[PDB]
This record gives sequence, C-alpha cells and structure tokens, in this order.
Amino acid sequence: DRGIQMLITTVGAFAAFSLMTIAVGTDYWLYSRGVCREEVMTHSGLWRTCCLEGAFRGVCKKIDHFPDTAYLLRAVRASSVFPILSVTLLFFGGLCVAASEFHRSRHSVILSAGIFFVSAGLSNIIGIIVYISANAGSYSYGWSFYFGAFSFIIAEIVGVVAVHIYIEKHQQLRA
Amino acid sequence: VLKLSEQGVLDKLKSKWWYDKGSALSLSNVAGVFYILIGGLGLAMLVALIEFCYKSR
Amino acid sequence: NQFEGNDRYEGYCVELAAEIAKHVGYSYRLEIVSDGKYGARDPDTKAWNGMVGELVYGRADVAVAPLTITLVREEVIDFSKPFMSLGISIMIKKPPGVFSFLDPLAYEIWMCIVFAYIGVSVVLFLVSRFSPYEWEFGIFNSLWFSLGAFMQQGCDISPRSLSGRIVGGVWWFFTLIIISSYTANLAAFLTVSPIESAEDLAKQTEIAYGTLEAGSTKEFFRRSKIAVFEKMWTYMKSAEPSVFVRTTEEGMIRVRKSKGKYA
Amino acid sequence: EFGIFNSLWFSLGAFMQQGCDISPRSLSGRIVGGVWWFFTLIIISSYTANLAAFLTVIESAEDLAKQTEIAYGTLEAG
Repeated sequence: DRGIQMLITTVGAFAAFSLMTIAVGTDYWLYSRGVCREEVMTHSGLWRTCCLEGAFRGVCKKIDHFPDTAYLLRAVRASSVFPILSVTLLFFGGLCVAASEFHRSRHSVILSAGIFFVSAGLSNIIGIIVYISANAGSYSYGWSFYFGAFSFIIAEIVGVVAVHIYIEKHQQLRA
Repeated sequence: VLKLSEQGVLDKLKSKWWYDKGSALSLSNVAGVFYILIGGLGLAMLVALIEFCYKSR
Repeated sequence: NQFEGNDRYEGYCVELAAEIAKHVGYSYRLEIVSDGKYGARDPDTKAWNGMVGELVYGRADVAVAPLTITLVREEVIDFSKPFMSLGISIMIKKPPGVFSFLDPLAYEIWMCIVFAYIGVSVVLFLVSRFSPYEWEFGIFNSLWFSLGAFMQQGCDISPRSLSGRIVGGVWWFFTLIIISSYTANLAAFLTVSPIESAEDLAKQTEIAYGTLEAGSTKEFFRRSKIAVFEKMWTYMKSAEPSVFVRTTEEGMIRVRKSKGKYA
Repeated sequence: EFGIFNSLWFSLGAFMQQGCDISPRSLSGRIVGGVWWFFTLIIISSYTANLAAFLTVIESAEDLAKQTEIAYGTLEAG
C-alpha cells in the first residue's frame, strides 16, 4: 500500500487545506435573525453578514465583534487567529508532504507533515469551540461550518497516515 | 385644558412623545475542560519532542 | 333548515320556556338578542345592552336565557327564584422522544466530544509511536483505550511513557467533569401544578386570563372589593391585548388554541 | 478466551461499572463492548438522576368519592 498511501496522503492534504480555505472564505457559517444595515433572516460568517431575504438581500456588512478579562474570548474571535492558524499549518503540511519525495535522505521531513496535520486539527477544534462560545454569548449552521468540521477529520486522518508512513520507513531501515 | 382633553389633543400628544419614541447544558459553561484538554495535548506533544531530542543526544 | 321559528332551536332553556309557557298559559316567540351580549349598563352612555336592554326598553316581555341574578339587574328588571346554581370558575387547557437522552448536553457539546475523542486518540498514538525509545498503542488500540476510559470501564493497557500518561491524565479528568455534569443536569431536568395558584396571586404568569365582555362575571370583577379580585380586575382592565372575549365559544377556542397559556 | 461464561461475566462486569480481567480485541468484539458501555452509562446515570428527583420532592376528594372500599357515612337525623 506504499503507492496508495502516497496517493491518499497528497489528496487528503489538498482536500483538507482546500476545505478550510473556502470554509474561512465563505460567510455561510450561521443562520440567525439579525440586521445587515427591523431584522430579517441573515447568514453570517467569520467576517461579514448578509441578509438572504428582504430589501437588503445581498448587502453585506462587517460583523461588529466589539459591541471582564475572560474580552479575550472576543479578541480571539475578533482576530479569528485560530481558523487562519489551522489553514497555515495545513499549507505548511502540504509542502512537507510535497518535499517528502524529493529529499528522501531525511526521514524527518514526512514526520513534520504528520505532526503539522495533527497540530492543524488541534487548532481546528479550538477555533470551533471559541466560535461556538463567542456567538452564544434559534440558530443553524450552513455548509461553511460543516466544511471546517470535515476538514478537521480529513487533516487528522492524513496526519495519522503520514506518521504511519514514518514508522514503516524507519522499520525497514532497521531491517 | 378641558377642551384639549375632550378633543383628544392630550392623548395624541402623549402617544406622539412617549410611544412613538420607543435547560440543555451549553458549551459556554463547559468550555473550560476543553480548553484545559487541548492545553494538555499541546504540552504532551511538546514533551514528546523534548524527550525524543534528549534521548537521541 | 327543516324547521323555522321557535321550533328551530333546542336546549335546556328552550324546553324550560316551553314548560313555563304551558304552566303560565301564553304563546311566545323566541327572539335571539341582536347584540349577542347578556346584559350590562355601559358606564359612559348609561344604556342597557343585550337581553337586559331588550327587556327594559319593552322590546321583550320575558328572558329565558342563562341570565345571572345580579343586584344591578334586579334594580331594573324582576327575577324569579333561581332555576340553576353556579359560580365563577377557572377553565384551563387540560393538556417524550426516542433520542431525548441527549437532552442534558446540547447538540454543540456532543460534536466537540467526538472531535475530542478523535483528537486525543490520534495524539496518544503519535506521542507513543514516533518515539524510538519505545518503538502497543497503535491507532486502533489508542482509540479503544480513550473510548474505554470515556465511560469509566478501564482497559487492558495503561500508558507508560510521560507523554502518554499526561494525555491519559487530562482525559481521565475530562471525562469526570462531562459524566458528572450530564448526571447532574439530568437530575435537574427530572426534578423540575394547577390550583388558584395562577389565580392565587392569580395568573401571576403568561397564563393571561380573561372573561366574557358584557357578562355578569366581568361586572362581578369590576365591582369587586376583595383584594384578590381587585388585583385580578386591575390586571384584566389594563392588560393588552384585551384578555376579554366576545362569546363563550370565543374564550373556549382561545384556551384550546392558547395551548395552556390562557385561563 | 471470551467463552460463553466469560462473556456473561464480562457483560455483568461491564454493565455494572467494575471492569474485567479480559477485554475484546477484534473490531467486531470491540464494537459490541463500546455500545454496551454507552448503554450502561445512560441507564446508570438515569437511575441516579431519577432517584435524586424522588428524594428531593387518594390525594383528592374525587378519588375518595369514586372508590367504595373506604366506607363513608353521615350524621343520623341530620
């Protein structure tokens, strides 16, 4: 399964990175009643909110994250550093998988991707917990929110595979 | 005042100047353990790399 | 439709009017009151409306409806001995799920639990497999241990390395808070009632309570001097929207369609 | 060594939160163990939560009027 493990890892890295970049980019994260300027049904994401019904349909405005130290929750969400931190490690992880077949002499290159993909997922769940807690303090999530949750699973499975590849690479080196 | 009251003027003035102005547990209160958890793995992952580098050298 | 006149109607008062007419020896035509109101003296116009108005102004000679005997009415019309007893009473709407066991923890908490279960098991696999000092904690075994330690059931393997034991330590603490909170929240859910309770202080609550307009009950509440009834009247007169109704059927449907929010 | 008797012993131990000297290894065996553990967690939590509600908290005249096992009388010449 050495060839298929190579083929599975590259697309999983590309898919997980592609799944978050649209998830952060799009604004279909939440469905709740609000005002995009009288309040109508709205769809809001990480940065902007736009009403999907009414006279102001399609009109988008920046989300006011700043309308008591434990302020940090608003600041972390206002900067949204964790969701973009998750994308950066996924971008970094892909490069380490990309350079895995070029510098075959070093076995630590493929481990760097494995730990990065696991680390990307850990920022994924933290970004999700911050987002859920910040918005709480009826509602529904669009496909953008589930893009992040599915990106977390794909990145973690690739992280397991990459480390699984490393242990076999060093096992055959010992033998 | 009696004429203004009987002609509805006082009521209209009042309406204009006063009325026309106008159990499931959540993630919010259990977010601490998740915060402590992810801090546990981040520290545990760092400890593995520190001990792995120390063991190698 | 097959019948017309006094013969078009039925009911207790119809037969009572028939029997009274038989005993008194007179012919009669059952005229339904036009206003559809029982009777009241409008405090502004001082005009009697409904059946009492029909009787006083001469348009009718008898009233055989469920007309309550009241002091104000006895001052303007004559009443016979009562033919039925009654009192003011409260009418309230008499009115689990297969997956209800997930209620104590919201739908958000479960998603993060399965994310944490996947997150920690992978981390436990990584910190215990990449170490050349060690190499039983593969991906499958790690999933079994973390899943096993979730529901307090133990496992055939325990972490030995420092990295593995820290991961197990926080999850062992993590599962303690979640399991204890779920049981504690379920106990609150299973722990948390009619009576002039909501009619003790009265409604007290969104359980708005109304009366029929131009009825003896409204007049009874208006002219009451009992503390509870005065409190109820002050609430009913000022409450918006109007708690009062125009007909008994209207109040009945209001309670049936307020789903236990209207008394 | 999960024989019929051992499975009965393991399931009784697993259901009652006491653990066991043997645990399933195969994927098929572990799926059964996982769902049983999840089931026993809900029932045990349900039992304690409902007992706490019971310990923290005829009952009518109609009840007394409907029945006839409890005799009811009046005053004579009243």
